[PDB]
Amino acid sequence: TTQPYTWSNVAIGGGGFVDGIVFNEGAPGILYVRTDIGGMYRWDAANGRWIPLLDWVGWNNWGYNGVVSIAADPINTNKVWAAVGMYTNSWDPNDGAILRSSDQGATWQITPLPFKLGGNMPGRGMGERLAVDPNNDNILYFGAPSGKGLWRSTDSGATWSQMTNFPDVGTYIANPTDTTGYQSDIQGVVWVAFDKSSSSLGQASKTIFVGVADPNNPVFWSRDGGATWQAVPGAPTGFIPHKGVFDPVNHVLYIATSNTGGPYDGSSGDVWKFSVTSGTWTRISPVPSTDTANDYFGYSGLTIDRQHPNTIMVATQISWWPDTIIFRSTDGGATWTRIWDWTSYPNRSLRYVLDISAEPWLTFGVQPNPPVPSPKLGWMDEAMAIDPFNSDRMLYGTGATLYATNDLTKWDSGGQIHIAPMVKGLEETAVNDLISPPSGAPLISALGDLGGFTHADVTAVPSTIFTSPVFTTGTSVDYAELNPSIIVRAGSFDPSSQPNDRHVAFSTDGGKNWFQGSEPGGVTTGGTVAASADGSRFVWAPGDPGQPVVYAVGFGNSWAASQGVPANAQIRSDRVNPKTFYALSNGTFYRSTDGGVTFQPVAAGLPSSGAVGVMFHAVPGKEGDLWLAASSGLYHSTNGGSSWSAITGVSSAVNVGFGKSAPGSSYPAVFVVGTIGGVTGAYRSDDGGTTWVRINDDQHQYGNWGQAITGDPRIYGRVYIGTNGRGIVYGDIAGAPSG
Ligand SMILES: [K+]
Ligand SMILES: [K+]
Ligand SMILES: [K+]
Ligand code: NA
Ligand code: NA
Ligand code: NA
Ligand code: NA
Ligand code: NA
Ligand code: NA
Repeated sequence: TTQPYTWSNVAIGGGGFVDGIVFNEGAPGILYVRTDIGGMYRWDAANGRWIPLLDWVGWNNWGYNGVVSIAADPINTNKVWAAVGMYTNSWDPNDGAILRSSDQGATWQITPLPFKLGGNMPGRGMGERLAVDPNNDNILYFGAPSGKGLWRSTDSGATWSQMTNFPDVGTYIANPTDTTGYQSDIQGVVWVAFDKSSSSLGQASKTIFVGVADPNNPVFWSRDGGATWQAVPGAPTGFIPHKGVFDPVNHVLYIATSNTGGPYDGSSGDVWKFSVTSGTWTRISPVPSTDTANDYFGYSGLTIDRQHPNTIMVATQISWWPDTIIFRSTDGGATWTRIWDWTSYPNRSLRYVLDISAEPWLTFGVQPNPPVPSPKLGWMDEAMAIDPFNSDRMLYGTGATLYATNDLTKWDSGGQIHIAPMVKGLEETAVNDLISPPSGAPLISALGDLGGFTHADVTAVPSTIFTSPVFTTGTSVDYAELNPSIIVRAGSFDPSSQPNDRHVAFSTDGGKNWFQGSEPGGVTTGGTVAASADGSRFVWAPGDPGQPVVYAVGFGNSWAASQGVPANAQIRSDRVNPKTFYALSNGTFYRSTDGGVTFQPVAAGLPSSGAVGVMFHAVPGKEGDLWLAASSGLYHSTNGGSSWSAITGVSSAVNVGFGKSAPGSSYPAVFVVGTIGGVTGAYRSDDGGTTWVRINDDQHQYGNWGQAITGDPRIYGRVYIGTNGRGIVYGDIAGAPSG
């Protein structure tokens, strides 16, 4: 049974790291971006929006939203490829793949690779790893991580094998002692740049450069179309090349280097040019690494203006304070100017005007504090690209958004360029928790990096992230079910930089304004929080490992330890009885009936394994009525957790929530991301779990989604589902069910 639905994103706009930008060099108006956890997009200029291309990716192949590299075919501009896969350690159970499309990513074919890829690993801002030969589109190269070396396809990306003659698989490892495998992987072969001049169309390009993450040997080349390879003689040492771009008009290679792989660091590095004709390397760094006093950054975001290839740009990788710097040269690197300069301290002259009218929350809840701007130009600007058909258009990514200008050449004439977010249709947040209260705002969200929002209108970008306090990352939100103006949120931030602020905070006006009391010592992460049905008391399991579960009678006025419940348990409140709280920890279920003061175990040997951890939740209006989502099934208790029953027909559930009952039912509608009849997706039941209807489809899957889910108690059929890198999606009924 299926039901047609309409799916949309809650309006936020960007919110994550956009770590590559690829224009097609073959025809105008063809532009793609990649993200680390949130797929890739194509720019739709007619409608002024980004179109997501990988939302067909689901739970079975969820790593494919980790986009390692994009190549765009300049001979047949309908063609585009992507390298995909998210981690190279145990955290992604699947190998990566090369995806190919002949309709600009509307549809794709998949070739899995025999090894994992690192879309969300260290070094992900380096690239592009994947490249198409601009003289023969049958031929592609891919620089692989993990010591897999350099790969090639000679059938336009359908099949791949290793170039076993390539002499250096990479040596650089960010932290070889990391036993999780996250920092300890070889970063590998990091970009391929063709010399289009080195052949005529219809014949493979003979001269190929390859960037390698090996500070002693950062660049290799071939002159015979890959039959033989050598280190480019005289290549500079000591740094990893984030970027390599060839200019076949003047016959030079440009590289931008840093002492780390990025994307969060980089404290020294250089920009160099290599002349094919003379063999001469020329250092062209705006601030050279040999100027140890002043060079506090490496370099990345390397781009050439293809209409005027003496024009090149680069960005600091990385300058945290006072802001990033973006540099421009209109003479091949001989001289540079910058996007801002010191005048006399803390004053600066700016070559730009930054307008965040469409994305006002980008101040991150903080006023400008000279010399520090708010909003900032950016940070983690590994990606930057001038449009190869329009010198005035340039984009650059940051850790939180994508910025663009359409008047770039005003820079050269002594004016200010105009920069603004370019994120319509691009939603890249990672969602930890969601509530839809029965009065006030429709939706309050707990998000990675932004903290979260009170969303007055899910179609309108909010004005501000949560403030007083600002959270770096929101982990949990709740409301008092019978006093729904009372809201509680918990979250994560470094205490040393916010000592007046707390990791748990409150509102009595439905999330419009917040306030805070106290907290236990040593809290840095949010964990889970639960509000009593009357809003008079709260039970909180702070996030740091081993923090005792605590309760407050009041708004965090003061906290005392809850007896009988393990640190870091998942805490929920009953939606009816203001003195009843529940917890789940390592297969044991606990209940308190004295408002969180004491808990006792009431069931055990329960599910502890789930795709987003085991989730459970209490039902509005039904005392003691609990639903629990786990890898082995969806389970239901009607006696406060003392006993549980499998819901027949659901083989697995990621998460469960509730919304407004159907006409003629007095039970809330139940929504799950789960598996029914061998099909994983979103489902709603209007009769208390007896029957289920599928409410999404195979084009609307969103990968590892379901960390958060809630229905809307004011809108029958409406569901809000958190994703991990595609923001908050929501669904409405758009038709009658099939049966
Ligand atoms: K949107
Ligand atoms: K040039
Ligand atoms: K609700
Ligand atoms: Na990220
Ligand atoms: Na490895
Ligand atoms: Na730095
Ligand atoms: Na256990
Ligand atoms: Na236990
Ligand atoms: Na009803």
